Amino acid sequence: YLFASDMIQKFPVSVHKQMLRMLCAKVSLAARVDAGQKNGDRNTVLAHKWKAELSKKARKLSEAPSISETKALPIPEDQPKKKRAGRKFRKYKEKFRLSHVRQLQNRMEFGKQEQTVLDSYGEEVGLGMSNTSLQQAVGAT
Amino acid sequence: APNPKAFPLADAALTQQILDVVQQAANLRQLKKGANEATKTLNRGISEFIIMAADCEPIEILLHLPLLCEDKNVPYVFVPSRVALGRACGVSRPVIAASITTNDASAIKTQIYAVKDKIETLLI
Amino acid sequence: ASVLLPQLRTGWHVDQAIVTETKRLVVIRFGRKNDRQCMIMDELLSSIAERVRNFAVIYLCDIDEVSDFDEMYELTDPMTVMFFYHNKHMMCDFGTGNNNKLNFIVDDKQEMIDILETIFRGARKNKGLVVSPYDYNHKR
Amino acid sequence: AKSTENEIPNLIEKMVAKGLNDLVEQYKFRETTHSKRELDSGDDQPQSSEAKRTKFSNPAIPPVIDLEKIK
Amino acid sequence: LGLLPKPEPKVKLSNMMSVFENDQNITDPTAWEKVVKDQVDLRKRKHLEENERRHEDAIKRRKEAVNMNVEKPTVYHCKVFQFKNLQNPKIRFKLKMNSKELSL
RNA sequence: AUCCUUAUGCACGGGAAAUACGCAUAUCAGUGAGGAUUCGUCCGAGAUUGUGUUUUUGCUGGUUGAA
RNA sequence: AUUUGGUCAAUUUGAAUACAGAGAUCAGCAGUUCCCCUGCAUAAGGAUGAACCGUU
RNA sequence: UUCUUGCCUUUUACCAGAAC
Repeated sequence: YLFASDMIQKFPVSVHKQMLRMLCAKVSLAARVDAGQKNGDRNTVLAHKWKAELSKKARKLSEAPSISETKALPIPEDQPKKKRAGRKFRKYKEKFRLSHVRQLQNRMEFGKQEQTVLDSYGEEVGLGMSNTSLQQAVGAT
Repeated sequence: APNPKAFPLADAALTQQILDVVQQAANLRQLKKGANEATKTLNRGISEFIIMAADCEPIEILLHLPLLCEDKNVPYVFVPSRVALGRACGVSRPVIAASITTNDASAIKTQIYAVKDKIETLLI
Repeated sequence: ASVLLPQLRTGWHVDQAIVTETKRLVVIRFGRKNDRQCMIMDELLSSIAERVRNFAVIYLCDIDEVSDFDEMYELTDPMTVMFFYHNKHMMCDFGTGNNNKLNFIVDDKQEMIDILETIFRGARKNKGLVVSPYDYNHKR
Repeated sequence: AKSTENEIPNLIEKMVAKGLNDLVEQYKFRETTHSKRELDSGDDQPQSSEAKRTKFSNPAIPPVIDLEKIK
Repeated sequence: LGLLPKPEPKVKLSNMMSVFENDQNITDPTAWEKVVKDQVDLRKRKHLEENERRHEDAIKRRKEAVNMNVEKPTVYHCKVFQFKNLQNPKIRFKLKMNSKELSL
């Protein structure tokens, strides 16, 4: 029922979820207030305020961020300062190192036709010189 | 100065004690911040006692909770500061209502019970 | 763009611009305001300029207005850009065979940026020349 | 206010120093509130050791004092 | 800028094999081991020592602190219990000592 | 005086991750952020925007070369 | 059927010198965040022990 | 200049045809 209200359904669909949520809570608050009140009081100032707030919220949600001042490319200097290592640090860097098997693969034997693998997606793949010659001749690793 | 309809307002020391309990409750996941959560707790029956805020403005968003408590026979207080309550709960934002809930096996059961007793004494 | 990139008025101004940027590189588009190619270049450079504000400044120049610098291209006068660092003119060997100036529109913003970066690097090294990472040959 | 006037420069740094002091006095829940810091000072008073730790806190909470000393 | 201390590499028995800033790592292998183990012990010992110090200081504080705290009591909780007999010593003792403890 | 629960502060030690961690004169937020759902209801704390670093910060050691 | 896509930069110049352009590689440790354990402190909050009688 | 072929990959200059 609430989602089909004017208060939500006037705004864009971007906002509806958040707007709906807002409405629920404010609606609840309003109800509580009503319950609290005695008959023939009809204050209805709090509700007005809530409505105003809701409207404001809606407006904010519809409005986007002001354009970003295009973040600059850093003054290209080519620093090689770092120079570190550590059981700690060498792990992380291990994830970004080419590992020894990959290095081996990258090596291709000169005369020989190099060991490929036929991935059904693409045969192209070069298993390279990660498999030892004898090993390759026999089988896998 | 605090609202008349915010009743019973807890005495300074008592208030402090309540806050401490809440903090403990927060730590233990025994506590439920906020009007709506508090209301839910009451409905469930899990609420041991309800801690409200005198400086909740507009007060009347609060004032169902007391009624609910009365109808459920649950002790309830107001403390004076919403901000303080929020802090106790572990929320930088103003909290106005909270519920310390039931859990027999809690470390702080005894503390909670004490606070409940105090609250009851306040009521009349 | 007209509004975005600063345009220069007279040869003196241009000279000042070329001199003054000690830290950054200076990209001067020399081009006749209303031409297609020139316009395209300007558009491209608008995009680039904001990105590369930290290492290279862009400026535009109406070549029919400011006739002081027909030393720079021997009175050929297509719609060009020119590169400067520490008042030293910066040579960028594309495929084109005019290493002095890129007298051709490059459509890729990123590519343009890359070339600018390259020339900046060269300047920093002191290398008057630099070989572009993109071959061209076709545009000319 | 009087107390603040005499010893307390009453900036953020000073406040931080004060806070640190109460922690070292042996705090758990954030020491105490500060209406204008006077209350906090009063609370501290039982510990009775105010002036030393603010002269230490500026050496730590930045290193500017240290730098100055060096120079 | 101060150079007041200098930070040495925190060896252990797993770093032992890979630390070479301190010399003697293979040259004097058992010596190296001793050094590293010793260092570890010191670290542990230091921690323990620190804890001990803390314990001491706290203890020192507490006695003083109690003496200091002669606060003005605002309101007093009371409880009165009555019993039919207590010919047991033990109960009496409990009543005594507990009371003494709790300033009751 | 002994034992234990909670939180935090300091630390021994051990482990994982840094595609992670911040920062903001921002905007909004237990007076509901964001989510669940068997649709009855349930959970309940960040979200938005901006931005800084992020194949890393600070420090060491070696071989080496350089020559 | 011809041809352009083919200019080393740098320095000394009023063509000569240069001759492609000027740290690498291996390894620690600490920090940053989160987690777990451990000891201590701080609050709080328990639980429990200990002979035997006390104080105007 | 525009469209279609062929050099092909670009500047001419062309290959070989249309339209203005």
